[PDB]
Amino acid sequence: AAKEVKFHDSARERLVAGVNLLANAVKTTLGPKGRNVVIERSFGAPIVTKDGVTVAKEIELKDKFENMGAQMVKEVASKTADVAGDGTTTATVLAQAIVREGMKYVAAGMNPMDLKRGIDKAVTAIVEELKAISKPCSTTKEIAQVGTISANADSSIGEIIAQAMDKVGKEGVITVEDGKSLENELEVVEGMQFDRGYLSPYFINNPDKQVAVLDNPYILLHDKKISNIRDLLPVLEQVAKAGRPLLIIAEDVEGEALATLVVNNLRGILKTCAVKAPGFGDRRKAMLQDIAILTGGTVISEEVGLSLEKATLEDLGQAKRVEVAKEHTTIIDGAGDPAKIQARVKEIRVQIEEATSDYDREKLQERVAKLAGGVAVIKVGAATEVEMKEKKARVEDALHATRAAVEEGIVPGGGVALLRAREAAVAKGLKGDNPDQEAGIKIVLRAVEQPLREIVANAGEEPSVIVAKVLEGKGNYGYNAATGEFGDMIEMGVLDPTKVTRSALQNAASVAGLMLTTECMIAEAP
Amino acid sequence: AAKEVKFHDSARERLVAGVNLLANAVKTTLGPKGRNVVIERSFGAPIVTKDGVTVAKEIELKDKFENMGAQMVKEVASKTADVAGDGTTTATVLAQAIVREGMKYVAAGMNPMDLKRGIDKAVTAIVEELKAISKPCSTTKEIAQVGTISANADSSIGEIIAQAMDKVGKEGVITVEDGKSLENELEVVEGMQFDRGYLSPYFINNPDKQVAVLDNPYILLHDKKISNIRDLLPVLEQVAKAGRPLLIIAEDVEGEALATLVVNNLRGILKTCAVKAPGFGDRRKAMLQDIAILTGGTVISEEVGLSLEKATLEDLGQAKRVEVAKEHTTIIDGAGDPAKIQARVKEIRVQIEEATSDYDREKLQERVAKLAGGVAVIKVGAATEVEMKEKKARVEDALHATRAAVEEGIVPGGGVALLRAREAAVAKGLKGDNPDQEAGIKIVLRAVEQPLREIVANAGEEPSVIVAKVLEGKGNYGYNAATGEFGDMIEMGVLDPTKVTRSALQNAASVAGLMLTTECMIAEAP
Amino acid sequence: AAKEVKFHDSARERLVAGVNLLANAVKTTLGPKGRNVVIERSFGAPIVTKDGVTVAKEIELKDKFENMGAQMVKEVASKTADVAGDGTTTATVLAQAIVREGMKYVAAGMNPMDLKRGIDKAVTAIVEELKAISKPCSTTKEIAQVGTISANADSSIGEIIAQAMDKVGKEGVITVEDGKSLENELEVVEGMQFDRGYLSPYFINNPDKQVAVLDNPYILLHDKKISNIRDLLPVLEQVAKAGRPLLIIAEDVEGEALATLVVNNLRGILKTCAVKAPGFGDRRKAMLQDIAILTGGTVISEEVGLSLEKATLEDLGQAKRVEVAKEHTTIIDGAGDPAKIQARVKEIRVQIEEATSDYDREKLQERVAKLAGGVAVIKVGAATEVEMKEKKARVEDALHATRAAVEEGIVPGGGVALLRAREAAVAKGLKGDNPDQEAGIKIVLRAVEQPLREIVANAGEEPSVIVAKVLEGKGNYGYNAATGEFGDMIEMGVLDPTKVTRSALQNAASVAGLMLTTECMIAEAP
Repeated sequence: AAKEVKFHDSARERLVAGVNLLANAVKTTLGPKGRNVVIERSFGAPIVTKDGVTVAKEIELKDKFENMGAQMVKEVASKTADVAGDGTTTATVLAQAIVREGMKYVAAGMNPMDLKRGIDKAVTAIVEELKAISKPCSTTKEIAQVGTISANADSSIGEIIAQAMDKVGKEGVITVEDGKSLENELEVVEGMQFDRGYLSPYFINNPDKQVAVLDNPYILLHDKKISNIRDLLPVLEQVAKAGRPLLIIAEDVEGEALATLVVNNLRGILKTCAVKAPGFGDRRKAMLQDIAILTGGTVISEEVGLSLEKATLEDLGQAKRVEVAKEHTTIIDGAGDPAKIQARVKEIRVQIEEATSDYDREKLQERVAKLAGGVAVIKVGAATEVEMKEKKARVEDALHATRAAVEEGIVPGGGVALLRAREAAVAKGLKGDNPDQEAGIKIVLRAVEQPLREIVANAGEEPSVIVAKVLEGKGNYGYNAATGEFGDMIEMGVLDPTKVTRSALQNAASVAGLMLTTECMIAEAP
Repeated sequence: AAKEVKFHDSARERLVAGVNLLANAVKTTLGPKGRNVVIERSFGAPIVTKDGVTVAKEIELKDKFENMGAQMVKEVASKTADVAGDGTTTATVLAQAIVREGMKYVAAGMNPMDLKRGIDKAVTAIVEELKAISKPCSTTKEIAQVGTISANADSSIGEIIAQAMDKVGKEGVITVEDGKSLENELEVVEGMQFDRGYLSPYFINNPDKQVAVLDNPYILLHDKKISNIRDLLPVLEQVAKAGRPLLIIAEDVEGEALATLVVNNLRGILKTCAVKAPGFGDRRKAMLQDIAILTGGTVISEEVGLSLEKATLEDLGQAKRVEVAKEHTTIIDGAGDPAKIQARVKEIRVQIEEATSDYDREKLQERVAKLAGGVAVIKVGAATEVEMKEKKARVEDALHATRAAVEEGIVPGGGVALLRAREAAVAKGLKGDNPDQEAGIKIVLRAVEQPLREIVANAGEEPSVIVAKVLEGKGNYGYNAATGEFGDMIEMGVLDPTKVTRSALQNAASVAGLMLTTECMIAEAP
Repeated sequence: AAKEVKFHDSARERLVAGVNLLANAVKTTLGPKGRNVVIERSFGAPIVTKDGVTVAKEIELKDKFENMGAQMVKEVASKTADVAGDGTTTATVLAQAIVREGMKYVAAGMNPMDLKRGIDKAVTAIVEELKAISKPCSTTKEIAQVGTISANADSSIGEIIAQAMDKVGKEGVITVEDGKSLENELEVVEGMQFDRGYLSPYFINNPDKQVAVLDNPYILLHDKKISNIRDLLPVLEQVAKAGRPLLIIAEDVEGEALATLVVNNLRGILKTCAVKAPGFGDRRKAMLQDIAILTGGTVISEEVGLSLEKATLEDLGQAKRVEVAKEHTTIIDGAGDPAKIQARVKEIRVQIEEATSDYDREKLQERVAKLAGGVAVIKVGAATEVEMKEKKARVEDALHATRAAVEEGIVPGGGVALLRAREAAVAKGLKGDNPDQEAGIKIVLRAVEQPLREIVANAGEEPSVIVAKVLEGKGNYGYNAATGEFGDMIEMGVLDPTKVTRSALQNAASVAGLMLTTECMIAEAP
């Protein structure tokens, strides 16, 4: 169709309008005293929320050229969120601040590329300083404290998180399942997680968690491509007559087969989910074999003398539960006997010494870890189903925060962390090779205080005086919007994982650079 | 689709326009002398009503941003109504008053979060005072008096309500059925009520009562999920050839099965209703087994060796009547023999001593109560079917009022209760930590007199002088809009259950806080 | 003609728009770093100014209803200025702040009369505190220091002001005349000043000083009314043939005589000025006789046997210079011989003992002071006429500041004085009898910080942090916008006379009360 093209300021200002309109809605839900945002529902009463994730997801504008910036900032915010579990509100606010300051200098005739380079230099310096301000958290007591703080002073959640992490590994897999009692419980079951997601968003069945969950399904293993629906019809018919859900692991599924699976999932004909097999090259067969032996199934392949047209339910693997997310899929309580699993673990461990390179050895070690480590399952316990729903979400959020916290430590939250990092970086000595790079540095130095300013503004106080008072303090000293007091932010349990702040700042800087160095904009004509 | 976003006052004023236009229609039907409201019907003569429930239900504004507050206030009013049986007119009026006063302060630059906190403090103090003003009602004479007052001086209704309550329990289950004579009658039949509602509004068949009623149905018990329509087709076919209605109790029904059941109910193919099985965890099986033994059926489960594909009418339970409300479902006159029911009652009572925790013991006690208590059935008796319809509704309203009254006592109605509570709370000493909290206190103190002011205004008198005269009196002294006289409001039998006023005030405060602390609004663009 | 009437908010908002449009222009010229304001001239290049007096004088709006508030605020600002010599910029800013805060509470339904009473109470408390914060200045060294500070560190101006004030009296009359050398000189000449101004603005001849100045004029003394032009034509003809200017002192002049004098002054036919004779009752004749003997003239009166139709130049008095201002007129170097003046001084001093009342004695003492004290004339000296023009204005401004300072002392300028007074008054305990009076108190407490906030904003810094830092200090500690430093405001020579701040605050409060308690507005229809 016909396109409409906008150049220079006439397009940068539309980007700015879009990002400003997205951020003005998102930032009202930032801080302990964040305001409410009312969102229309198609039917029934409007939904009111005070979290940035839901408000941002619903925001998309009428004008296409503003929607461009809105969606790019939303995408970078979601990229920040999915890897840290929080900060998408912070990332959008930081991006708005950086862009709003950057357009002032761009309109001043200053070089956009040098502005981008100065912004990158300042962000690199601030991130490098965050690695020093951050307090590490590796002791079980520290892990429990961080979990309790993230779970709103619920000590049981923190204790359960610590007990799951300290025996399965800080890099281990932890999942949450509804418990059978009032007290939370945990267990280790045979399972693994691999970095493969569902191939279509229609596969999801839990919009609240944005994941696909199947209960006691069959596992289909294939090492070749699947495009023809006929190639798996006799197997899916057996699965449907069996009545249990289906998880299909293949090299790829596309075309009429994928379309038919999507239609079946939408119509409720059969509960199906298809993901790409993990790894590539020769690692593909090893991954498929390990998954099959873990789920008790057999890989369907010509080299092993089986065909999908004749495959039966006996060849298929099975497990208690499989969770399919956007980036990774995990298997819970595979049907494989522990004896064969341990034998294969020993086989892989002795093949480790057969590695021809450090890359081979590290992949074999990853295989050993993903196979022998199992999956930690947290049985969240509470009195009622209504309390079940809330406690499960709280435990999941605490688990994500602890996973982020244990990797990079904790840092004074509420936006004080960025101020401390900025002051430390400036004291270290930060300069640009050009006056344009100097303005780029100034842009980030002014923008990194925006999260605290907006938290204070939503709290109702005057931003400038609070920011000045926070800057006059040193260390963990900061402002607590929940109570309005000044003191050690860590001591009151107001924390953010260093990963969250670092990722928010870096993604905001990236999107700000992209929409500062943008000179042309192409969109569909009205 | 395209979204339209409004910020700050530009959105708060639309919320206020919506709530004001909803309340201006609702409040005309408040008080003994409430005016009429004429509502268009799609065909035939317009319906005229003088009750707030029907007027509010019909209000759907054109502008989306006004319909926002309209539907939110309607939702909180309905939440007040469904738990107390009345006060949705009062709740809307109180919400309008609080929001209209709060906007004056918010426009004055006054802090919204502190306004919300002051409103919450004032509401908590007033509610705490209501617990002291309220006259308790627990004697059979008191119960009969409250029932008679709620039933417009019909002593037979009050006597029947008292006789149903005093032998089945103040927490027992009481239902109303059409009698076979002129005089009202009551009886106790084997049955139970559990907190599970219909899974779709299409299941209802009595729009007057907003409930689903099935006569002499079959009871289907399943402990697993149902999504495939094929899983229950051979059973529904047998039921259809039998001709009796079907009630399906399962863990959950969704997808094509639920869609087919909805289509069948709409088309009149088969009278069906599906509700979730009560409880969760191990309590699920106990609930299903108790329900099956009460209805004479058997639970379809793999652990017991039965499948729904082969289930027959013999395995299904049956009862004289089942009523499915939005929140709870009750079973009347189950087919289970009293001997086995009493044996299971003894089994549960001796398992009570086997409880590992107080939570286990209290759930076992709840099981004992819900099983052995049965269901009280009130046979409403009158001369004609036209009089049947009116008397049944009057008895149901009196039963709801008595249930609300017996829980929290009675309090002087006509809005005098809130004035007495406000005066007592102010005399106790009520203050805010900020001038903003003081304004929040003042907002509620001025708003809690709105119900009496509107009752008087609909009665035609001047609100201010009547309110002042009521305030000059003490105790139960107040204004009776029915006759225009002043005196002990309890003595003329103008009463409201304490639950009704408390819930109305609290829900109005909650919705007012939500629409005061609202800064952003997202709705579909035109 | 046709009138248009506006009521309530529809008129208060027009008042607010007018005062806001006046104050937004005026406040940009406030503070040491005040911005420039460019004003159109009818012909030639536009005039740029950075003083509030000129900007306010030129401001007059198109819409009549806004011009109402604009002109009332301008009138009260001019009333502040003419009695203190400065602060008309401060008064307008304070009035804008008070009104802008007051409309927030008025729109909140709060009682305007109680708001006005609370504003008056707060202003009274703050003014009472200013009488304690103010440092008195009565020593000659203090007077010289204040004069030097007001004259931009010109020690010669301060020394001359001190030498004029310490020998003629702190209540004495001091005037400025162009000198005959580089060094400033001072002298005492026979003269007096009385509180009578010119009867028409057309009499002025120095728009820069807004005064009427006549050089070596004739003095006409009459004790009766003058309306007929014929009554003084033979005298004005003699004066015109003489060629020297004319000053006419009479009970009153009106009608054709005043019109003819105005036309003659405009046409340049004759330099004339007419003022009312000072005093009333029997004091009128005493004033006229003293003025005549001071100027060497004779009073034209029937009781003394003279008529204005036959008056000659010999009867008229004369002096070196007369200055006619809006409120007062002064005579410099009267022709009366010092011997007769001293004899009349002794006569009045011995008549002092003849006074029948304390009021009579104090008026006789005022006569003695105004006659014997003479007039101090400052011969402002400098190199060039261009430097003459600037130095004369600087000396006049320093003289006005010293006159204001010596009466009520000095106080830390730059808006810190109002903050110190507010803090001291709040610590003393300030409360209102009503919540509306409490809001009225809060209005003034918030508004009195507006001058410092705007000085800082024009200086470019952030207002809130600077105000908070100033409040954290005590005593004379404050912010200096000239250099951006913090310290003792008095030590850096940034001062305001207590009269200036007190008058600005009181007049702003008065006009704010008038335009807060305004409910109707009448203006000419389009």
